Amino acid sequence: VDTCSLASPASVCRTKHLHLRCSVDFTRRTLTGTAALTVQSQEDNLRSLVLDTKDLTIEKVVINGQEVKYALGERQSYKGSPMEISLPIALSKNQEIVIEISFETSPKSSALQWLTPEQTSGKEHPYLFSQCQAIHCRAILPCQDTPSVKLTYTAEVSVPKELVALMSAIRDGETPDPEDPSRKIYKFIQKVPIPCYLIALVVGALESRQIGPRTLVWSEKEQVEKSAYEFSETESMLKIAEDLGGPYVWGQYDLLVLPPSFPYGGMENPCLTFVTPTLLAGDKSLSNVIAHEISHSWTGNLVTNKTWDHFWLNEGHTVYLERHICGRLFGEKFRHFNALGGWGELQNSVKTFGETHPFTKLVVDLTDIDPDVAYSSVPYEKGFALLFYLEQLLGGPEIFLGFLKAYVEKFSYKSITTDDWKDFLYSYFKDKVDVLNQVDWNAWLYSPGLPPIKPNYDMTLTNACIALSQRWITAKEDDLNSFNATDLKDLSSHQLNEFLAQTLQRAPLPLGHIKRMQEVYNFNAINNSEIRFRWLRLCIQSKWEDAIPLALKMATEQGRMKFTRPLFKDLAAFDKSHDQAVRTYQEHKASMHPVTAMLVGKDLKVD
Ligand SMILES: c1ccc(NCc2cccnc2)cc1
Ligand SMILES: [Yb+3]
Ligand SMILES: [Zn+2]
Repeated sequence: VDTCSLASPASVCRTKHLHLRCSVDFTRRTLTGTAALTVQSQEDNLRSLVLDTKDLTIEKVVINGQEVKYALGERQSYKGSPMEISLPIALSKNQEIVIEISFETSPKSSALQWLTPEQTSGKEHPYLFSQCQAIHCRAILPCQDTPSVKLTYTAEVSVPKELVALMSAIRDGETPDPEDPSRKIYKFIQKVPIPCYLIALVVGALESRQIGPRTLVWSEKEQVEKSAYEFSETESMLKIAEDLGGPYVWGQYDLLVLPPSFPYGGMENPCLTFVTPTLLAGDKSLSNVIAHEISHSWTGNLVTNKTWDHFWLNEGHTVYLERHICGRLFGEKFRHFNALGGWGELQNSVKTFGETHPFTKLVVDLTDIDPDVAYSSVPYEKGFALLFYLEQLLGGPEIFLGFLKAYVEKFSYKSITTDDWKDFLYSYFKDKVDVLNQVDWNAWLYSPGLPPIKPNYDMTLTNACIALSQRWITAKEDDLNSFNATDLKDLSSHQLNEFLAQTLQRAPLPLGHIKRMQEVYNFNAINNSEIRFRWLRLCIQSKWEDAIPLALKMATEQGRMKFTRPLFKDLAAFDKSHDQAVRTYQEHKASMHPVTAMLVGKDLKVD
């Protein structure tokens, strides 16, 4: 039961393939065309079925060359409106038909952001990008919008001829549009079955540069050189991912670097990972996000969660693989450092929600909950903490990586629940079942709050961060002079970040301390987005007015929700910036990403 979808479930029928033929109209901000669904009945005598839709305009539905009857149900908030289609002939079990739906999107499509030329790098052309996860695919095309169904797809996309279209698929050529010579048609094929949340489309003034044997980087011209360098470790990460997970089956691993309003650090669209330009630190320091997106090529895209209640399967195993990639590249002490930081972020998320909040559960119940509202670090870090704890219980990383590989092999091309995972865990480790039975499954999987057991972490790289943070927190006024730029001498960017994270957990600090920190460390000069984010939060929570314009600028000049949401909230909580925060939100709202706009608005208690 997928409680987020209004469509016929996989038990009733299942989409096998989508052929998408559409045209991107920047003047109207609509995508217009046809979705031909090849649908296989799972039932005897099937006479109707139901698809998800959201703010779609349906022109007609055609089966066997003729228009058929359909009806759009009443809108159910964020889930959209169900579309019931009356089949012309009753179908037997396993019979397949093709249903061709003519449709057009709304400019308000929660799947899409339409950018004016002035919102891009080049300032001449507009730009469009999608983001379907979790349940926004229904906002682009009518579909069974549930990850419990996997389909192949092909697409032909007509765009203004000066622009480029890309999708989560292999590029299959380009031509002039025979119906409109100011246009080009780009073609795409995705031969590996995917859940519909992995369908993606970008259209803009895109250039590419090759950075490995199976990876091009795509962006506007002004970001291409910087991106090629930032992500140069991509091939080496892919090789390691393939060693841990099995064959990379998707063909290409390209990267697309989006404009700054892109709402997530990255999105694992198959063949074309989408990433935030806030990763462009200049020193490859935020490359863990690439490792994470690469890892999804196995955990998430090959083995997929059956419903969003089981999202942690996708994320926990991805973070687990991500951290192994980073440990291979930079050493086991480094894996433990990132693991231990992740526990910190989990502490934060639980503290923010409250230790009894249902969204701090590992398996959640999304009945009547917008998935975008529930989204947090919990499934990532609670899921990782579970896997790390099991690793230590069951004999160590080599042993647990054997399990992870066998798990991917077992459930490739399938969608699964937590009980499937747990069942296979018990099967794989059946000689260690007595150890497995010592795990508090109910607490770990189903209870709110921090997990019942914290794993063991190497502290080596973290000690200096904690030590410096403690010096600052325990400092009195007459200790401030002792701080000096040399305190940072032997700290990496990852350590400066962890120092700020540790300090931010005890915020506010006295204003005099924060002013001193700027004096001696000049954190205002650091443009690493993770570091700047935490520093600005520490400044604002410690009531430093000078930081207000800095925080407002970062909150609005990029749109990664990880950064924009807490910055707006912090600025709302500070009396001196509260009205500015609300005003700035109001002014920027119309040009923000629709989901980001909705969430910041809720956070601010606005509109
Ligand atoms: C992208 C956007 C929203 C979601 N939401 C599903 C979800 C959130 C938190 C916990 N469990 C499941 C997932 C991906
Ligand atoms: Yb003193
Ligand atoms: Zn992920």
